[PDB]
Amino acid sequence: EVKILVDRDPIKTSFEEWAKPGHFSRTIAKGPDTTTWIWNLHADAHDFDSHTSDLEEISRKVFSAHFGQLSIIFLWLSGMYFHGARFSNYEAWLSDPTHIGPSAQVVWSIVGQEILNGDVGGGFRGIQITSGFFQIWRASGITSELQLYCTAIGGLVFAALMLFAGWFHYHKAAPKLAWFQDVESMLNHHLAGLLGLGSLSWAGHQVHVSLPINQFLNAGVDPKEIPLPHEFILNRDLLAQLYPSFAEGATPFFTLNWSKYAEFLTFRGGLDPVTGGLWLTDIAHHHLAIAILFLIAGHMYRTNWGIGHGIKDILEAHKGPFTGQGHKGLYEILTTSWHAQLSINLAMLGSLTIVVAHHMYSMPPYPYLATDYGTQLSLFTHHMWIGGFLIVGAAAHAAIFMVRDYDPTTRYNDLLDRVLRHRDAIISHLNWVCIFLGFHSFGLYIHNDTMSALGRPQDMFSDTAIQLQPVFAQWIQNTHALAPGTTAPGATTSTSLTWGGGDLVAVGGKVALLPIPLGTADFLVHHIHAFTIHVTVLILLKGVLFARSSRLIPDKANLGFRFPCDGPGRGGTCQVSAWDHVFLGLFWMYNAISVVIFHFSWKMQSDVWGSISDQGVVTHITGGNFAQSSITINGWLRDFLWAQASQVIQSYGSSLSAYGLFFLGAHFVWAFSLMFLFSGRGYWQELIESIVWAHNKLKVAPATQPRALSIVQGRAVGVTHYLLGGIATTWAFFLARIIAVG
Amino acid sequence: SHSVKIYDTCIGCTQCVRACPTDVLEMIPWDGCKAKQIASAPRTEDCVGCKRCESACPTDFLSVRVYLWHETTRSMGLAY
Amino acid sequence: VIDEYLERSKTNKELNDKKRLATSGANFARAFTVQFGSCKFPENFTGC
Amino acid sequence: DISGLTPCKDSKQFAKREKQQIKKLESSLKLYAPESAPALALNAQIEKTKRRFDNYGKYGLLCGSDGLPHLIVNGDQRHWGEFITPGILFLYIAGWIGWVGRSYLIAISGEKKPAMKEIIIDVPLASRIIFRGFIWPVAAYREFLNGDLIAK
Amino acid sequence: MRDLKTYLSVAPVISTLWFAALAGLLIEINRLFPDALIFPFF
Ligand code: CLA
Ligand code: CLA
Ligand code: CLA
Ligand code: CLA
Ligand SMILES: CC1=C(/C=C/C(C)=C/C=C/C(C)=C/C=C/C=C(C)/C=C/C=C(C)/C=C/C2=C(C)CCCC2(C)C)C(C)(C)CCC1
Ligand SMILES: CC1=C(/C=C/C(C)=C/C=C/C(C)=C/C=C/C=C(C)/C=C/C=C(C)/C=C/C2=C(C)CCCC2(C)C)C(C)(C)CCC1
Ligand SMILES: CC1=C(C/C=C(\C)CCC[C@H](C)CCC[C@H](C)CCCC(C)C)C(=O)c2ccccc2C1=O
Repeated sequence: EVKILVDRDPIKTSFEEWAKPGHFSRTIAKGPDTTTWIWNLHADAHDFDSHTSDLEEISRKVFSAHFGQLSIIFLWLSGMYFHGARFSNYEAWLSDPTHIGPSAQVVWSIVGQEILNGDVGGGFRGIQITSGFFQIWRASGITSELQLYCTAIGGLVFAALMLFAGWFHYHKAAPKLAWFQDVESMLNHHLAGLLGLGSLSWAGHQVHVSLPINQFLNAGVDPKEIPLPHEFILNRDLLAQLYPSFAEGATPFFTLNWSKYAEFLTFRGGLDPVTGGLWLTDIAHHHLAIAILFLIAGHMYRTNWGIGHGIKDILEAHKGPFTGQGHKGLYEILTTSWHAQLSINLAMLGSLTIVVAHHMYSMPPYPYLATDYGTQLSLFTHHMWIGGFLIVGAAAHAAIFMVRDYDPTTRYNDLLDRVLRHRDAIISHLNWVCIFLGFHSFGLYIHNDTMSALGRPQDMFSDTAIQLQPVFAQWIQNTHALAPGTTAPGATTSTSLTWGGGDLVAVGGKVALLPIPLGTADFLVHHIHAFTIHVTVLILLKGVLFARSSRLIPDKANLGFRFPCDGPGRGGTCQVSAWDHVFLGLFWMYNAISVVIFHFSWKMQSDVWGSISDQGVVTHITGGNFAQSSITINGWLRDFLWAQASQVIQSYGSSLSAYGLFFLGAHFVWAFSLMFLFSGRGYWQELIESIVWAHNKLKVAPATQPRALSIVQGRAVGVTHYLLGGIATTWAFFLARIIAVG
Repeated sequence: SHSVKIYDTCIGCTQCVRACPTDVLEMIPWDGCKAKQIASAPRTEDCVGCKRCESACPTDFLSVRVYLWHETTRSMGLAY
Repeated sequence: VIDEYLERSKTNKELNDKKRLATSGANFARAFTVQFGSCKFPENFTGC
Repeated sequence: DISGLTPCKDSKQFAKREKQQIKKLESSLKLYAPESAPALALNAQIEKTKRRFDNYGKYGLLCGSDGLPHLIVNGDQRHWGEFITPGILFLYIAGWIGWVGRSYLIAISGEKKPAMKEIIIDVPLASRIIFRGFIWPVAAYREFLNGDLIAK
Repeated sequence: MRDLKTYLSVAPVISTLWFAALAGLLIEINRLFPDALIFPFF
C-alpha cells in the first residue's frame, strides 16, 4: 500500500571523494593519460544512468539535483528582490509610471564605464531594465522598500532550507524505490495540493491585499498616504467603505446567494482604461475558479482506499475503432525509465511556454505593461526561445530512451511496434509535405522579387495585383468580435482588442491596443512558419525513428547513442547517430524562432504601436509599411535590417553604447563558430604534432600529451558558438532599437 | 571491390576477424608468432570499407590495411 | 478614493517629491560613497 | 616635429576636443539639483577630464591634424617612454612567468606520474619555485652558456 | 583537512583564486592611477 519507506545513512559525508576527480566512473577515476580525459570528466558528470544500473540510486540523485536547482532559483529570486530594494528608483517610478524608465542596476566608476549610467528619470542614473519586475510589484500592492528587503531575506532563508533539505534527503534519509514508483499519490498531491491550494491562496491574497491598494492607487492617492495592507484586515470599516459586500461577512458564501460578491468578482473582460491592463477583479475570479477546478480534479486516482481510478486499468481497458487493444504495456514503460517522462515533460513545457508568450502579448495582465514596449518585446522573444529549446530537447531524450531503454521481450507495446513497422511511409510523406510547402512559400517571394525587379508591379502576389487573403482567419476574427453580443451574454466586451472590431485603447498619449488587420503578407509569413516547423519536425522524427537500426546500417543500436560515424565505407556514413540529428535540428529551430520574432517585431512596430495627438490621429512608429514592403526579400533587407539598425550603430558615446559593442562582439563569435564546422581533426592533430616537437626542443613537454578535440566535441562547440552569436546579435539589435525609439 | 592486405607483424589476437560485419577475414595456421596463427582475407568481394578491423588492431601501425577501390553494389551498401 | 485621502495627498503634495528624490539620490550614492569621501577605509567595519 | 606632427600643447584641436567634452558633460549636469549626488559625480568626471588633458599636454605627446595623440616607435630618445620602457617591463614579466613554469615542469618531471601533479598542483613546491623568477635573466644566460637550455 | 586542502589545490579553484587576485590588483592600480598612455617616471 501507500507508505513512507526510507533508508538511513546510505552514504557518508566526507571530503575524501572531493580530492580525486572523476570518482563516478572507473575509467575516468583511473587517471589522466592525455588531455581528452579532462574533456570527458565534464561530459559524463550528470549521466546517472551510466554510472550504475540500480534505479534507486538514480532516483535519489535526481531528487537531490532537483533540490539543489530549487535552492539556486531561490537565491536568484532573492538577489533580484534585493537589487530592487536597494539600487533602484521604484519609489520615484511609482508616482509617475508613464514618464519614468525603470532601472535597478548601478555601475561603478573605475575605468570610465560611468557613461553607462543613463538618465532614466526620477533623479536617478542607471541601466534601464526590461524584466518587467516593477509592474509585478505594483500589481502585488508593494509601495515601499522595507517589504522588498523582507522578501529578499525570506528568499535567502528558503534557499538555505532547500539546500539543507537536499543534503538531508541524500545523506541521512533516502527514499526507497517503491516511494518513487507511486504515481497516483504523486498526481493527487500535485493536482490538489501544489496547484489548487497555491492558486487559492494567491486568490485570497489578491482579494485581501492587492485590490484595495490598487484601487487607492488608481483613484489618484499618493503612495505614501495609502494605508498599510494589514490595516484593511484589521479595520473592517475601511473595507466596508471600499466594498460594502464585506460588511455582510462570510455569511453569503454559506448562504449560496453569491451575487452579493458581484462588486469585487466581475466578468466584464477587456482592458482597464486607466492602466491599460486586465481588471484585477477578473483575475481574482479566474484564480478562484481555477482553484475550485483543480481541487475537484485532484481526487481522481485510487490511493490507499477503495474509491478512485487505476491508471493501469484505464490504459488497459481502453477500446476504440482505430486504437484497439493499444495501451497495454505503457504503464511499465513510463514507470520504469526516466527518459520518456523527461521527453514528455520537456515537450509539454515548451508548448506551454509558447502559449504563455502568445497569451501574454495578446492580453496584458499587468498595469502599465502594454505602453512599455521594450518589456513586451523582451518577454515575447525570451519565452519563444525557451520554448523552442525545450521542444528541441524533448526529441533528444526520446531518442535516448529508444536507444538505450527499449527491449521488445520483457516490456512489449503494440502501438510502438506498429509505428516502427511503417516508418518509411511516414518519412516519405513528411518529406513530400516539406518540399511542397517550401517550394510554394519561397517561390511566391522569389516571383514577387523578380516581377518587381523587371518593372512589372501588376503581376505580383500583393493586395493590389493578385490577392491571397486569409479568409478563415478573418471569419474567426469576426466571430470573436461578435462573440459577446449573443454567444457570451455574461461578458460585457470581448476578451482581447486584437479581434477586428471594437475601439482603440491608449494610455498616457501612447497606444496600448487596437485591432490587428490581416492581409496577404500575414498569409505568406504564416505559410513560411508552417514550412519551417514542418522541416524541424521531419528532422527530429527521422532522428527518433531510425535510432535503433536502418537499411544502411542494420546494427546501429550496438554502437550506442553518441558515435561520430561507422567508417569511410558504404560510400560514407558520417552523421548517422541521433545525436547528429538533434545537432542538425538545432539550426532549424534557431531559423524558425528568428523568423517568428522578426515577423512579430515588424508587425507590432508597423500596425499597432505608436502615439496619439490631442485631435485623435494615430501615428505609428514605421507608418504602416508592413503591408507593401514585406512581400519581397529586398523589402525585408532594406526596410527592416537596414532602416532599423541606425540606432544600434550610432549608439557610441551614449548610455546605449554597451549594446553597440555587443552588436559587434556576437558577430565575431558567429564567425568563430565556422572554424569548428568546416574543418576536421586530422589537420589539427598534425599541427599539434609540430607544436609539440617545438615544445620538446626546450624541455617544456607536459606529461598530459595534448590532443585535438573529438569529432562530437567539435560539432558541439561549433553549434554552441553559432547559436550564442546569433542570439546575442538579435538581443543587442532588438534592445537598442526598442530603447532608443520607444 | 576494395583491397585488404595483411602484413607479417600480426600477432594473431583474432580481433579483426571478430570485428568484421560481412565475414571477410578468417584465421589460418602460421609459424612466426607465439599464437601460431595469422589472419587472411579470402572473401575480399564482400568488403564494405567500414575499417573496423583497423580500429581493432594492436600494433605500432596496423598489420591489416584496407585500400578503397572500384565500387559495386555490394561495396556501396545498397539494398534497393 | 473617498476623496479624503485625495485631499490629504493634495495637502501634502509637497515634501513627497522631496522624499522620493532623496531616496533616489541615496540609492545612486550607495555606489559612489567611497569616491565621495565618506565610508572610507576606516569605519567600513559594520558600516554602509 | 617628426613626420609633420605638432606638439600636443600647441595644437588647437586638442583644446577644441576638451571643450566639446566639457560641454557635453555639463549638458547632462545641468539637469540634476546642485546638492544631488549625480551632480557631485559629474563634477568629479569634469575634474578627471581636465586632469587627463593637462597630463597629456605635459607629457609631450604629438597630436596629429585630427587632434589625437600619436605614438612614435622609432626609438627616438625623446619618445622612449611610449614604447621601449613598457616593452622592457613586459619582456621581464613574461620571462619571469615562462621561467617559473618551465622550472615547475622540470621539477615535477622526476616523479612517476607527473600528470596527477599537473591536474592537481602542489602548493609548497610552486611557492618555493615562484620567487626564483626575480633573477631569471642571469639564470637563463648562465644556462645558455653552460648548455642546459636546449635538450639533446 | 588533508582532503579539503587537496581539493583546494585543484586546477579550477587555484585558477579562479589567482585570476581574482590579479583582477583586483589591476583594478586597484587603475583606480589609484586613473589614466596612463606613456611611461612618465623617466
Ligand atoms: C514556386 C512557386 C511559384 C509559383 C506558383 C509561380 C507562379 C506563377 N508565376 Mg512565377 N516564378 C517563380 C516561382 C513561382 N511562380 C520562380 C522561382 C521564378 C524564377 C525567378 C519565377 C518567375 C516567373 C516568371 C518569369 C513569370 C512568372 C509567372 C508566373 C505565373 C505563370 C503561370 C504559368 O503560366 O504556368 C502554370 C503552368 C502549369 C502547368 C500549372 C501546373 C500546376 C497544376 C495546376 C497542378 C495542380 C495539381 C493537382 C492538384 C493534382 C491532383 C491530381 C488529382 C486530380 C488526381 C504564375 C502565377 C509569369 C507571369 O507573367 O505571371 C503573371 C511569368 O512570366 N514567374
Ligand atoms: C501537498 C504537498 C506536496 C507539495 C506541496 C509538493 C510540491 C512539490 N513537489 Mg511533490 N510529492 C508529494 C507531495 C507534494 N509535493 C508526494 C506525497 C510525493 C511522493 C509520491 C511527491 C513526490 C515528488 C518528487 C519525487 C518530486 C516532487 C517535486 C516537487 C516540487 C516541484 C517543483 C516546482 O514545481 O516548483 C514549485 C516550488 C515551490 C512551491 C516551493 C515551495 C516549497 C514547498 C511548499 C515545500 C513543502 C513541500 C513538502 C511536500 C512538505 C514538507 C514535508 C516535510 C516537512 C515533512 C514541489 C516543491 C520535485 C522537486 O522539485 O523536488 C525537490 C520532485 O523531484 N514531488
Ligand atoms: C530539463 C532539464 C534537462 C535535463 C535534466 C537533461 C539531462 C541530461 N541530458 Mg539533456 N537536453 C535538454 C534538457 C535537459 N537534459 C535540452 C533542453 C536539450 C537541447 C539542447 C538537451 C540535449 C541533450 C544532449 C544533446 C545531450 C543530453 C544529455 C543529457 C545527460 C547529460 C548531461 C550532461 O552531462 O551535462 C553536463 C553539463 C555540460 C556538458 C555543460 C555544457 C556547456 C553548455 C552547453 C554551455 C551553455 C553556456 C551558457 C548558456 C552561455 C554563457 C557563456 C558563459 C559561460 C561564458 C543528462 C541526463 C547528454 C547525454 O549524453 O545523454 C545520455 C547529451 O549528449 N541532453
Ligand atoms: C539558404 C540556403 C539553403 C537552402 C535554400 C536550403 C534548401 C533546402 N534544405 Mg538545407 N540547409 C542549409 C541551407 C539551405 N538549405 C543549412 C545552412 C543547413 C544546416 C546544415 C541545412 C540543412 C538541411 C537539413 C537538415 C534539411 C535541409 C533540407 C532542405 C530542403 C527543404 C525542402 C524544400 O524546402 O525544398 C523546396 C525548395 C527550396 C526552398 C529551395 C529554393 C528553390 C527556389 C524556389 C528556386 C526554384 C527555381 C527554379 C526551379 C530553378 C530553375 C533554374 C534553372 C533551370 C537554371 C531544401 C533543398 C531538408 C530536406 O531536404 O528535406 C526535404 C532537411 O531535412 N537542409
Ligand atoms: C513572495 C515570495 C515569498 C513569500 C511567500 C508567502 C508570504 C507566502 C504565503 C502563503 C500563504 C499565507 C498561504 C496560505 C494558504 C492557505 C490555505 C491553503 C488555506 C486553506 C483553507 C482551507 C482548505 C479551508 C477549508 C475549509 C472549508 C472549505 C470550509 C470550512 C472548514 C475549513 C476552514 C477547513 C518568499 C519570501 C517565501 C520567497 C520569495 C517570493
Ligand atoms: C513559472 C516559473 C516561475 C514562477 C513560479 C511561481 C511564481 C510559483 C508559485 C508558486 C506558488 C504560489 C505556490 C504555492 C503553494 C502553496 C501551498 C503548498 C499551500 C499549502 C497550504 C497548506 C498545507 C495548508 C494547510 C492548512 C492550514 C494551514 C489551515 C487549514 C487546514 C490545512 C491543513 C488545509 C519562475 C519565475 C520561478 C521561473 C521558472 C518558471
Ligand atoms: C580549432 C579546432 C581545434 C583545436 C582546438 C583546441 C586544441 C582547443 C584548445 C582549448 C584551449 C584554448 C586550450 C588550453 C586549455 C587550458 C585550460 C589552458 C590553461 C592555461 C591558461 C590559459 C589558464 C580542434 O581540435 C578541432 C577538432 C575537430 C574539429 C574542429 C576543430 C577545430 O576547429
